Amino acid sequence: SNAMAGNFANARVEKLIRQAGAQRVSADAVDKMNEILTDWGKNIAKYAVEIARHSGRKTVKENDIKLAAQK
Amino acid sequence: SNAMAGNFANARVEKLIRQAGAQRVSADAVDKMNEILTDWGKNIAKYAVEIARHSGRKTVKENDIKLAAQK
Amino acid sequence: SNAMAGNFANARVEKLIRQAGAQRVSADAVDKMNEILTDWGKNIAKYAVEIARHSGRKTVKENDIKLAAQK
Amino acid sequence: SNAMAGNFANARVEKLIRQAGAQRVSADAVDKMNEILTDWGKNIAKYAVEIARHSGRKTVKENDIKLAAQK
Amino acid sequence: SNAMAGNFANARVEKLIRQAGAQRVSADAVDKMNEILTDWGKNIAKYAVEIARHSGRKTVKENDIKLAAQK
Amino acid sequence: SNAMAGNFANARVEKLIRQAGAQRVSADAVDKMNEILTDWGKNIAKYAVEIARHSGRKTVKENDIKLAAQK
Amino acid sequence: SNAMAGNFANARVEKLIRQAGAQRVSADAVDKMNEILTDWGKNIAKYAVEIARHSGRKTVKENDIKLAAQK
Amino acid sequence: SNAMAGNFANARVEKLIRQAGAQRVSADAVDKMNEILTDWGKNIAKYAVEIARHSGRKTVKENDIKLAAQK
Amino acid sequence: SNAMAGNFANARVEKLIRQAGAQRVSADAVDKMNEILTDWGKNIAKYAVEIARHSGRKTVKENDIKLAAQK
Amino acid sequence: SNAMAGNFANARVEKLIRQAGAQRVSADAVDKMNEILTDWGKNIAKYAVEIARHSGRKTVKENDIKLAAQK
Amino acid sequence: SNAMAGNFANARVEKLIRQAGAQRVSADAVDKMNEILTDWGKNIAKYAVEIARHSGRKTVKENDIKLAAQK
Amino acid sequence: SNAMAGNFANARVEKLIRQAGAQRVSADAVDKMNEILTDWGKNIAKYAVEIARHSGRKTVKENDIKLAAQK
DNA sequence: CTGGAGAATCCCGGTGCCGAGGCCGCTCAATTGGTCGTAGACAGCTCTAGCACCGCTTAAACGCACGTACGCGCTGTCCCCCGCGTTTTAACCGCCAAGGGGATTACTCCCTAGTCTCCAGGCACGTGTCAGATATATACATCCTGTCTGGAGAATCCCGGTGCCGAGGCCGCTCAATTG
DNA sequence: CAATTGAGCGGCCTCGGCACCGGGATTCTCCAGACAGGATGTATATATCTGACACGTGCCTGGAGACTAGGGAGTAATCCCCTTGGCGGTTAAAACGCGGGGGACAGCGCGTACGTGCGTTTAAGCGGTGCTAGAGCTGTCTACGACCAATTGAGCGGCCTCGGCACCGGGATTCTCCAG
Repeated sequence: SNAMAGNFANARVEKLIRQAGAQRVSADAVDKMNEILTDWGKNIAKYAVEIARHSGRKTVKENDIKLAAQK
Repeated sequence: SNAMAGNFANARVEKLIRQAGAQRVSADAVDKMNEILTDWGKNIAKYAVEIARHSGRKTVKENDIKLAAQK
Repeated sequence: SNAMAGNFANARVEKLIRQAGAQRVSADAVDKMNEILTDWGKNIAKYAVEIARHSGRKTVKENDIKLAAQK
Repeated sequence: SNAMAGNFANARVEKLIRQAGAQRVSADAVDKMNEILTDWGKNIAKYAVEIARHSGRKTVKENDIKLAAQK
Repeated sequence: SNAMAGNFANARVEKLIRQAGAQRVSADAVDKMNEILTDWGKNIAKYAVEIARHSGRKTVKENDIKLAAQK
Repeated sequence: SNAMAGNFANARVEKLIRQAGAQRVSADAVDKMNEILTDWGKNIAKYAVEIARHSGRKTVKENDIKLAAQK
Repeated sequence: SNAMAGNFANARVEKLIRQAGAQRVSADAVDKMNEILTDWGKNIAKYAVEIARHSGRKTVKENDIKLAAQK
Repeated sequence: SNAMAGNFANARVEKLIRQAGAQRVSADAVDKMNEILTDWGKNIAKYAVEIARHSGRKTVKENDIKLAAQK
Repeated sequence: SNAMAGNFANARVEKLIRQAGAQRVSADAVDKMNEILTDWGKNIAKYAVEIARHSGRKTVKENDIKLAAQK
Repeated sequence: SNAMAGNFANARVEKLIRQAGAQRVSADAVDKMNEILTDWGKNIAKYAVEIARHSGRKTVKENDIKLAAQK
Repeated sequence: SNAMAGNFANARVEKLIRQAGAQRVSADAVDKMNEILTDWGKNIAKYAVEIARHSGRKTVKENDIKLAAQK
Repeated sequence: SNAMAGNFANARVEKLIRQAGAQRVSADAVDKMNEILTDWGKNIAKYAVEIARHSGRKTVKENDIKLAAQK
């Protein structure tokens, strides 16, 4: 569902909320968490791609992701 | 791989980095991004579960996720 | 002085710094500590008010302050 | 009340919670907020006193409070 | 009052300003806030309708509002 | 519905989207627009309350809302 | 020079400034204009890619560029 | 193609849209983006030339481009 | 009234609306016209001051106002 | 001076240019700004009078000025 | 150099970049940092001047700068 | 004064606030603005130094400052 | 077309800023001498644009069903009117503290020579990519009931005056601590 | 070491923080009722892993470019010392926001019905890959044009001072705009 807004599988975002200690989880909470992870992940990935390319490279590497998350 | 450290499918974290504009993506960058999403998602989910339970409820809902992300 | 920036009495912020072990205390240090306590207290109080209201209540209670400080 | 645990006047901690937007405030919430401000203020003041004395001075100044809060 | 300029109920725009922390609220401030919300909401809604129709649809959906607000 | 997340009446947010030119409007789009108006209105109202109080006043006035929207 | 900051050829950005009526053009003005075109073009292209993908397509088309420029 | 309407090389406008994240790019989208960059660049360059000449100079400099873009 | 929002005398803004052909003029229309003239005049004056200073001068002159209005 | 060309008091148009940041202001710049405000204000007022009369009214109101400025 | 674009002394902007940990610093990086500080400082100062004047004062004070930076 | 907290000359921070339009400027406002510029400049410079070193270089360059400010 | 009432009008008073004059000096313009950095002309390596070929991605076509619009239901709300007091604004004194001034300094900006180091080119290894199969964990019903939401009523305890001490803030004198 | 700066100790008197009663509305508790999350079971479209390919990265090498260090002259930042403009208390009295009470209107909801958006396939666009040729963008070197820096003169903007023009403000009146 809403594949542009939530990138990840719903069954995996639900597993994450239930391992955080949830006794029950609403389907709307799984969709909201999926959207919040996707928006935040997209911000880090966009900045890591600019760091890769400033470095002089086509390939995104572990160090570019690590530096972009620290911003 | 490393299912406690990276919760999401690697093929979906790779798709996110390539839609951010990546020309090529290292497997270590996919693993690092998966770990960074998992650690941040776990922090929000743990706090949303405490908001649900303070409210008086067993169920995590959309509003608890929304309030926990705003913290 | 500066009642929007420093909420607390200066004589009480000075007593706190002198019980921390200060041999002498500058008036600018009392004003800076008052401002730092006020800015941090305002952040916790604003979030505790959103927790009260999510809970369904007009009244801020001890548990809302306790949960907001743990954020 | 509890002058070692809450350093500030209760009427001033209550004013802070009501300017954060509180419609009503419990006396236990005023006491809990006073305790949380006091414990956090004491940690900063104790470290600022060690910075003053490392610097070679008896007087706590604005810059020592500012550096201790940034820790 | 002024139903083209302020779309929302005045009692609901006043409630929003008082939950933001207002001790008292002028009727002109309620009218100005209503106008500012209406002008900004109309800009987002007009652009979301063009996104719906570019997509090939008569119906405005959640994703069109979300994409129009991000512009 | 979701009265903390959407402050305004749904029938009034729907009227706004249909006067922007919408042929049809999804209930999720009405809820998303209500949330986006509420989050943006809350940011302006919180800053207008700080301008009122810096000015030396308990009352939020038209000029404080106007200055806060221009920020 | 500075291929991440200025995307276009300098000889083509210089031709544009001289057809605007310039009698002489500084090399720093050619570099500044190249950077300003690149930053603005990147903003439009990033938003057109999100419109393409909301539409359900991998391909950026003329209508997505046209709608993104009108934002 | 259409050298008065699109000033820049098509291969460079295509590279810009693909680094914005495009999976595929239509030739009409490359032509439309080239035209939109050219029309906007011409407006800034024409105004920067009037600023140069008001200043008393034949040469367009970095500061004239910077001031014209801020208009 | 509202001297920051309306800069000009109300009796002079009213004379302007009545010479435009108005049979009667509301006091709120005089206040709205005063605000609209003030906001637009402030935008031109701020840009004319930057043109004066780019030119190398402390004095705003007729040519700086004329160039700023043409922007 | 030139009361048909500049409607406003010169002392008030000068105050506006000096609050925009002017260190010094030429009398010709005050006259040019007065003329530019008068010509633009007359265009809005003439159109607001036609909106009032289309509406069926002799009185120019706040909403007619607001709609005429948005044209 | 470029005194409208970079307000501060270059020797002081260079000292700041070298205390941030720089082993070597390019003269173009000192000029770019000076410009970025100047543009951001000008935005805060312009808004603090509007807060001073809304308050009813000719003098910019510490509290106006503090409130303008928090915007 | 306070050379660790305010890096820039006070006469240059005062000139910036007076060109923003200030009729008068308090010495405490000059000190507060100097501190706010220094804290923000230090954050950008520290991150630009990490970008330089990730790139493989000892020298901070214009592009590293530009990328660090965009974070 | 008709009734009822906000509110723009026309009048009169008085006072506050607009406008005009005269005087003083900072500021903008012109003029000159050297220099930075532009325009012109020339060689060659580069990346642009243009066929030709292959297939991924697209735009229609149409057939189930998700979820919208129209209609009609109650009652939960907002908007309006009145009475009451608090908050704000305007007018007046008195003291910080910004302003404008002159003098001496520190630290800035520019020119220098010496060389560390960032860029460019040509190389060999690492590894991300593209295509193919396997099987697993995802998403979508379906049936059940656990949980959350309401609704109504005790009663807890926070809001709202109250009087009165407590202690926070201010001023002045002093010499200990900090700065240079 | 020397000589300020400004924090400490002191004495008076205000603001405002505290503790005490009363009134009451917000909160919690106890059932009833219906969403909607959970658990089971299926079909399948994903994610994962392989293996063969070659493009991209990292290495080592050389050359020039631009940063570092060192010196000098000039300057603008800083620091008193003085003047006074203006920020801030004090206050007295309208302005208008709060609070309580009524009443219709419009927002929410529940059902019904069919419109339309999503899904599955089809055929043909047309974008991607690949190679070739060449007209561009680039970099150099040359030299002179025009920009910047320093100066001098005068013009016009800034400051102050008058006085009177007109903007602002009631107050009584009736037009006219809003409702129905």
